[PDB]
Amino acid sequence: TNKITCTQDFLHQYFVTERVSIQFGLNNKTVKRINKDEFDKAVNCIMSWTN
Amino acid sequence: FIATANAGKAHDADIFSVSACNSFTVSCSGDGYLKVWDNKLLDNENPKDKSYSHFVHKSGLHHVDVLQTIEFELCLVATTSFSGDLLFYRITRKVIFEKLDLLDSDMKKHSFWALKWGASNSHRLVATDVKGTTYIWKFHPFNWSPTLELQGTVESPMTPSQFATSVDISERGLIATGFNNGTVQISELSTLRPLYNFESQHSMINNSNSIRSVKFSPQGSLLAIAHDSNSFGCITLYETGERIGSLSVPTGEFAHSSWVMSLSFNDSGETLCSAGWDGKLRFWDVKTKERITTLNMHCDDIEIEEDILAVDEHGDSLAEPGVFDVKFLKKGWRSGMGADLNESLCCVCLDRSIRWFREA
Amino acid sequence: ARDITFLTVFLESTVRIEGPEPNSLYIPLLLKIKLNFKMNEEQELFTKLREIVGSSIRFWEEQLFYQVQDVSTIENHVILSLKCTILTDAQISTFISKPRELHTHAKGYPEIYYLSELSTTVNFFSKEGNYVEISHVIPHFNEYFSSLIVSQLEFEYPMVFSMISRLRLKWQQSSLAPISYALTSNSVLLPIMLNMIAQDKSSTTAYQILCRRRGPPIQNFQIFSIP
Amino acid sequence: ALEGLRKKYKTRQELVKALTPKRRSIHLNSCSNADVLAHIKHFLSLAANSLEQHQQPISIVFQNKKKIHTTLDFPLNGPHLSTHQFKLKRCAILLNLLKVVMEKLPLGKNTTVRDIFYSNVELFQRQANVVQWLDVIRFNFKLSPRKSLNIIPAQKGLVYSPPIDIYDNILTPKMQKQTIFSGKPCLIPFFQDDAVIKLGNIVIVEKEAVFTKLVNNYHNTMLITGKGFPDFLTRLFLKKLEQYCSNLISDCSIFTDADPYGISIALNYTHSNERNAYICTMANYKGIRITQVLAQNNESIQLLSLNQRDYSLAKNLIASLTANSWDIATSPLKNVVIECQREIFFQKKAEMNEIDAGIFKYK
DNA sequence: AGCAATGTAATCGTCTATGACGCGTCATAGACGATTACATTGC
Ligand SMILES: [Mg+2]
Repeated sequence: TNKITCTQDFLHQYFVTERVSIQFGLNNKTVKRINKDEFDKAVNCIMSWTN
Repeated sequence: FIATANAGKAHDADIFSVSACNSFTVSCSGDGYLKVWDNKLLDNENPKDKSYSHFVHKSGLHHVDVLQTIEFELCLVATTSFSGDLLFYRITRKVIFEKLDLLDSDMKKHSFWALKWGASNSHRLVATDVKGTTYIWKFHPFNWSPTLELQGTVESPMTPSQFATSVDISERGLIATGFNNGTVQISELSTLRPLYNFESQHSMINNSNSIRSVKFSPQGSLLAIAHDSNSFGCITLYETGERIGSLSVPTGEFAHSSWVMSLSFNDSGETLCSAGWDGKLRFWDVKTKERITTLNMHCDDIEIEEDILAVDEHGDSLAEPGVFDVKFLKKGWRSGMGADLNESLCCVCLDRSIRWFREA
Repeated sequence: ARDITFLTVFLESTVRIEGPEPNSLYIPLLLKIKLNFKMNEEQELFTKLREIVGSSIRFWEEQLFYQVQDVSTIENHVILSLKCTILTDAQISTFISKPRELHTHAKGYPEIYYLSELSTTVNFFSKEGNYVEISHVIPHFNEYFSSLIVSQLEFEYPMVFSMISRLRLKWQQSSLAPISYALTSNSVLLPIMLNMIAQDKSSTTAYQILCRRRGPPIQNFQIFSIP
Repeated sequence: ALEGLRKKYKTRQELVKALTPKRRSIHLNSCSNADVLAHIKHFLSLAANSLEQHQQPISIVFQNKKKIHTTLDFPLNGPHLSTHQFKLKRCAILLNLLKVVMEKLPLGKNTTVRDIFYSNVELFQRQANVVQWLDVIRFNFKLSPRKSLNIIPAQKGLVYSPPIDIYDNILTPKMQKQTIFSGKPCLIPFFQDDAVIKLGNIVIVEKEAVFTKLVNNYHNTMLITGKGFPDFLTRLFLKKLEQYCSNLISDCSIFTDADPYGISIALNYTHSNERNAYICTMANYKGIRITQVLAQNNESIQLLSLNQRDYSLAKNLIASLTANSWDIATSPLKNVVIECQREIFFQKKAEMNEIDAGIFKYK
């Protein structure tokens, strides 16, 4: 498969600690995971902003 | 002198130390046996009767101190067994040995070697460990609920962390912490800062040069210090730090022909007691620095014939025994003829005999 | 020259293997990280992005036990030269190639497919447009690579991009020879035992996340930092 | 790949089961030479079959000596990382030792541990590794350490008897008897405890350097010795002497310098802890003590000062020697305890290299 | 040089503090102490 799942998304479904991600350092919860159709509509809105 | 009461085969291991506070002649020994020899003994009877023993520790006891005050009749005994701990005891009267552990539980983590109590004239004590730190406590009896609070963190000047052998307290504020190789540090009571720390001047050629004992003189200006030169013992005084000479027998200059093991200053600073492993005692005038007299030590001097210990366990003849310690009992402490006006002496020889002596 | 392209995953706010056609373990060259930049740029932009690219060098060198050779712009491209250190040419020859000839009759053998540069590039869009705002594009850049390494590109290429596999082999590569030399005694188990160290899924960092995690620090995993 | 597979297997439970590969556990544990060789040969073969054909991770499992499950596997099945996990070298050492033992077993001649270590130095490294793994293997098969698996210690203790006939049964199954010569400073090569010794004032010397002065002087004291810490064969030899020819000898004595190490050596000679097979309670302690060097320093020894480690060892040797024993005054360890008590408080050791005089002679 | 001793670090079990869920209770995880292995000392 070639889905390419985000690291962020991986923790939240399964066993979370929110502390172990500190030393592991995978934590950066700003960009967030973007769904494919919602990704398309979002990039369309971003492009439409530029004009 | 006059040979007053003694006791042979008192203990069975090695009897290492002795102390006294008028009523008592407390003496710890090898196999953890505090055997307080009640001092006020009349007639001629040997002090065993008054020997109120109490098993303390299986490891083994080297040192012992005791402080009697005049309040309440508080009187404690402090021993520092070979295993590294502070065994205290409430001695109150047939005396009962009631152990009050007035220390904490997080501090019993290193081996304390020697200690000295400083009377309130505010009771204190200092007990240096085998790492080098010169620990200082503070006593607060109050209703029986003592608490011993730690204040001392006097680190080891001489490097690295060597054997802190000797301990003392000045009348005013000074603490001489003799080390395994010279460097008798002088510190202050309430500043925790090491003052002038000297060394044994005659330190030529790599050899053993230890500090068997340091003892201040009454008023608090003299700093007589014993040490060990190779296989010979000497004495070196100071003022509380300048070298002012060395006691020596008439003939290098040595006080004894062997190791000088323990010292003691009298009530007002006129005499010194040099306890040597050679087998005798030499008394010195502090001001003039000559020897007053010589006191031979013999095994047969024990009054009871069955208590004589002239042959060791292995089989040789230790006729002349070593003296692990000698102590002074102040004016009027003993009981007998001329006890009030005369100062008294006490010694603990290596042949397991504790012998008292009267001034004459 | 097999080519694999991952599905376009872009979150905002193509591995090339130069081996024959085929159960097989992959190893790097002797490998490049080479991403193109555009705003649907080499001018100005690229010049600091290059340095931000160099900011990953720690992760590339301290963590993955790699070694850089050059970072020189190729027109509109950043070269991140990477040569293998754990598996040198001598090591690959000794392990998988030399015993691949003597013991032909033995089955269960792995075919080497060398891995070459992978370039999965996505041009992110920002409201600023002409000018560029920084100090958040740093987590923005870290997120994609951190997700790519942990999740997909490590369950089927363990030997070429994994974190806790390469280190495990380096811990156990020195003693890998006597074990085979004392079991079947010639050399035959040695071109496979390297294809079994890489073929376990318990060594992936995904497993290491969900375990009891007894040893407190490891695998800092923070890459492409600010210059 | 976790991408596109997480939907099949849910939650942290059973996902570790999925990611963990199944381990084909192999029991090294669970006996004559043929019986011992059968298990060893089957073990290596069945371990190799899994790697060669099924590509299944092996897991060497065994129960070591108790002070118990322990596992060494390949390829580090372990979760996360543990700095200790640099241990596949120990597994390789175990496998190589098994191979070497199985190869040298049918030859029928015992080979020393030092020879085995010298044969392959790169992987074994320190001989302590081989020594420990040999004991682990012996205990794991329930093989008695006394009945060696054709592997013997390299031999240490020398003697200076002025005969000492040794008899033994030699395997290959056959029994043969031999006689070994003595009479000059040399070594007695080997004899099992099942084998017994005969004989045709014993002075133990632990330093072995002062030994090679008293051998020169000799001012008829058969002079059995060892080295710093005694080898197994030396204590075996002393026990065999006391067990078969005790009558002829009289007053055997140890002689160690008065450091904590010297008294520890004398103790290890005379008295051992809970596990004891051979202890030689015969021996008497008349070593050169603290009160045998200071009381002679007037008509000379260098002397020394206590080190931090020496004091710690001597204090630890005081906690033990008397923990259960009720009284110091009457006890078989009275002399050692009191001597260490004196040495702790005197603060000075007394090494013996120059005091060598007629102390060794009884009277 | 075969056979010891110990100090230290790493790991494992247990206790308690905090957060979450249906003011009390349960689960989880972080920190502390105990146990053991390895090697750096040493004749
Ligand atoms: Mg020595």
